[PDB]
Amino acid sequence: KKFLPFQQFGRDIADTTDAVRDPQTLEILDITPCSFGGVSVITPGTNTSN
Amino acid sequence: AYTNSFTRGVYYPDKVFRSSVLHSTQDLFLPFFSNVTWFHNPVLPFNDGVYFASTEKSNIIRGWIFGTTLDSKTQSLLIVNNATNVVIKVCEFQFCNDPFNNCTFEYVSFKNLREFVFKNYFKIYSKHTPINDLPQGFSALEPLVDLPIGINITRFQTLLAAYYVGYLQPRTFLLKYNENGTITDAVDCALDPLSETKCTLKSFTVEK
Amino acid sequence: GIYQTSNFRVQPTESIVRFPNITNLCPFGEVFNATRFASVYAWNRKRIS
Ligand SMILES: *[C@@H]1O[C@H](CO)[C@@H](O)[C@H](O)[C@H]1NC(C)=O
Ligand SMILES: *[C@@H]1O[C@H](CO)[C@@H](O)[C@H](O)[C@H]1NC(C)=O
Repeated sequence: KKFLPFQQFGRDIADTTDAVRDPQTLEILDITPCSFGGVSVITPGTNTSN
Repeated sequence: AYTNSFTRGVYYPDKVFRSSVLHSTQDLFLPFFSNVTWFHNPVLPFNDGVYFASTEKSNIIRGWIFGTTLDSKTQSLLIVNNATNVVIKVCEFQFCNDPFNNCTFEYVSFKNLREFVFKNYFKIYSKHTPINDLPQGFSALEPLVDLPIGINITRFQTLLAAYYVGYLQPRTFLLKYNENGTITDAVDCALDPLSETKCTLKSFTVEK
Repeated sequence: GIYQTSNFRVQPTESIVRFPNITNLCPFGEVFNATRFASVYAWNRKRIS
């Protein structure tokens, strides 16, 4: 990303803060949310196997 | 004397990058197509805030003064340029009736259009472009300066070129950022029924 | 069947803090390390700002 020299935070669509500008070496950093999601358990019937 | 503001008097209301997006805001912006008082010495109200723009060839305008009375009675903000340095301070100055103590802040650093927004504590935004009567066009004024001073401003003056002034009003605006974080167009959402529509839809293109 | 029964979530390792390269410090050598100190009938009074 290429932000203008005064810009500190980045924003995406629904006000999702998407980037920041590091104030100690002038890098724009893309933020990924820490990974999460549903867990599913796939089973034959317990009458068949555990 | 007066002139049309057109599409000018727009700035970034926050230090935030946004791209290819039609961000809506309510803030102190210049109403589109409003009269702008025109000058070429006098004293003016600061209002809620000021848009100021000057077209120059010979660098006539050097700065501004702000406060309540602008002659000894209290700390009054000053900006002044002389040679290769810009000098900015807030002291209780015995300023002249017609120019051309106690510091809480001191700092030392037609063919040109220079543009400035002054607003409440205090902020300066600007732009410049070369030119060839304020021009029909658009760009947004980038922030230059934050002054944490808290000075109680209500009136202001120029230090000396055609130049124009208008006063900011708290209106809703739709601001179109490009791929590169830059505001490249805007809608004044209370200008006309089509602008009320572009802001209802959050869209710069309106279908039938 | 397939049953949805929990939510996964990677937790943080530690906490970063970021602010400007620290600069424009007040010259305390003008109050605590100066070459002279004032009286007790009229003191040096300084607006640090
Ligand atoms: C901060 O300090 C480093 C050296 O430690 C320097 O290389 C860097 O450019 C500085 N960044 C800013 C924005 O001051
Ligand atoms: C974006 O930035 C590049 C320079 O890196 C510039 O050439 C290009 O014209 C810019 N795009 C827009 C839409 O202004």
